[PDB]
Amino acid sequence: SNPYQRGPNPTRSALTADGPFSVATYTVSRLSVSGFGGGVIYYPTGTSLTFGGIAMSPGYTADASSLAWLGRRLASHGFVVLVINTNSRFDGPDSRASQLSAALNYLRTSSPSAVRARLDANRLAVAGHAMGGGGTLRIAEQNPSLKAAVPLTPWHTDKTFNTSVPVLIVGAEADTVAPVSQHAIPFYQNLPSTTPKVYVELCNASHIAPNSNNAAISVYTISWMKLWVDNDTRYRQFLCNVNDPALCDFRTNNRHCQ
Ligand SMILES: O=C(O)c1ccc(C(=O)OCCCCOC(=O)c2ccc(C(=O)O)cc2)cc1
Ligand SMILES: [Ca+2]
Repeated sequence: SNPYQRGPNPTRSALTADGPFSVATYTVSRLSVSGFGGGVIYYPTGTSLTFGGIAMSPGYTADASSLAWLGRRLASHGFVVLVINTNSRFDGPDSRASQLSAALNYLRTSSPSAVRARLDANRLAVAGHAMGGGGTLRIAEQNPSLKAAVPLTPWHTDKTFNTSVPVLIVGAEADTVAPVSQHAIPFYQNLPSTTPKVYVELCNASHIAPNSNNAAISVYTISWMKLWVDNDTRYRQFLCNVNDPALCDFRTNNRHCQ
């Protein structure tokens, strides 16, 4: 019934490991593109199907390798994922939004034949770590066609974003770089009350929790992307009536459960 539905019915344990699809990679060289610093595309292979696309930005000082595990994880559950490198490692959050915009335009219009064949360019979303998560919030305000935004331990001087793009924010309890009380939580609270939004806080987690295999980040990022990029309501079960002992905070307006 849902033409975008991919993969077997999910279970929580299946969302903590790589998923049903084999993954190929394509390296986007810095010299080959303008507007961002290249990156790595993770995309499903061994299939004739098409999938939604995700542009993902790393944080301050970081490069695409800091989110390689998550690019591969998401792609293996049925997505085309472009993890960008930035023009400069010291670009700020709004600059990272601009480079996510360029990466999405690249995916739509100039990506390789092998990627385009697996991509439904009508269904795009964004995610990002730290300053990259700040960029995710900015681009969500500018591009209302985006299906979802997932800021991970986000950082931004702007605390106020107006978007109707559904947002799930992951905060890290022990984050000293982007403290949840000054970044993640104000981001969540100042989003419109009419926008479907979720905030989860990982117990004991550090600012660098997004940079390596993390079960909770896997579960919530996959499920939010599935729900909104694919209209796949089978993933509501992991986002609704949540009782997760990995979390030390959870806030929502519960607009995503029906
Ligand atoms: O993402 C992370 O993992 C992360 C985030 C923050 C820090 C941090 O210690 O922040 C204070 C020092 C840097 C401030 O950087 C800017 O304010 C800025 C503003 C605009 C631009 C621009 O491109 O115009 C560039 C840079 C460390 C790591
Ligand atoms: Ca603002």
